[PDB]
Amino acid sequence: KGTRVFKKASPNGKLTVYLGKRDFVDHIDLVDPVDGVVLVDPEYLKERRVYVTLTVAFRYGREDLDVLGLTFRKDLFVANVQSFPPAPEDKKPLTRLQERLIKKLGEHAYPFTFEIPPNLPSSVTLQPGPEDTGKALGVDYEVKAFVAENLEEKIHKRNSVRLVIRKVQYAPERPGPQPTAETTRQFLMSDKPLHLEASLDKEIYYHGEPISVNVHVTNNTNKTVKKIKISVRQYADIVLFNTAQYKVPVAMEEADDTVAPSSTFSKVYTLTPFLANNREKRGLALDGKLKHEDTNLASSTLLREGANREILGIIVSYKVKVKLVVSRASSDVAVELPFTLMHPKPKEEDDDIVFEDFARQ
Repeated sequence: KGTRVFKKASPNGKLTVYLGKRDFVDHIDLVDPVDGVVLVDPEYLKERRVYVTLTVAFRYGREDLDVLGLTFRKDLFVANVQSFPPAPEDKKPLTRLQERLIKKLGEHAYPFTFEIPPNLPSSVTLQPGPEDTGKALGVDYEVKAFVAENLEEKIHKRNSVRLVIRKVQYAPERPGPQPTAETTRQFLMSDKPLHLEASLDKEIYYHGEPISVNVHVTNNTNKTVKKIKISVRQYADIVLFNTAQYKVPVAMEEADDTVAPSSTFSKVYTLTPFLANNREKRGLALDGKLKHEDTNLASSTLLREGANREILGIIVSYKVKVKLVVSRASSDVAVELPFTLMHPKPKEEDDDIVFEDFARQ
């Protein structure tokens, strides 16, 4: 049915890995499996073992993996699997993709499968402090196929193939509408408050999905609201290797909409957080490299009560701010409204097999 397979080969061209996808969705209860095949040249059946490794790491540094001073690494999950010879099989519930690719590719195709446990951090990367784009903090998911004899041998880079895959976070919606945030404020000389109320149409938004902010002002003061700023801010808390908090606006609408003294005002504003308009910003959490076009704003960190926060590396969350600019001569009244930002739902309601390079995007 038009099956695209992504593939990459070792530098020495003797090992090749096939995947059906780059992005593996996390569904809260399960992460859909990394189901792949490794083709091998029998030319190397002398060295005689083909291992595949999934590594999940928090790193500080470059994606070239140079360790050119001031580098950090901490593994968060590791899964090794001996793909040749076919070991005590565990479970090889060969996916239709796997059975297809094995029988098309031939005798020396051997499957590999990784089950990613839930509650791992999704792919995320962030450039800290000054803009030099030198080194980045992040979590990535590396798939590594190599021919060796054991898992202690130093492996020559000509024999390895490395693919950086993405774990992306989905969550479904089932609401009864989101609660309002609200603030009462008195303005010398008030004696009666300006009351600010705002709410959001959904708890859960997806990349590219517009956000609608319902804004309701009851001004029992003599002051005049002159301007209304509506904002989406990302919050990014580094919790491994170097504790730090960043906050970056990612959408903004100023309306010269006024609220008259002793009047009530109501209006729905609509706003979409877009990475394209933050391509320049640093301290901004993304789900992948700025280079690649499949990169978006980082998804929200799904936190379950009493979960180890530290090993998530980067806690990402999002808020809508509604700010009333009040003429004194100016003052600010505001609320902030939490929401969850998720990866959009994957559209999946002779031989159709077109190989594509995995290499980047």
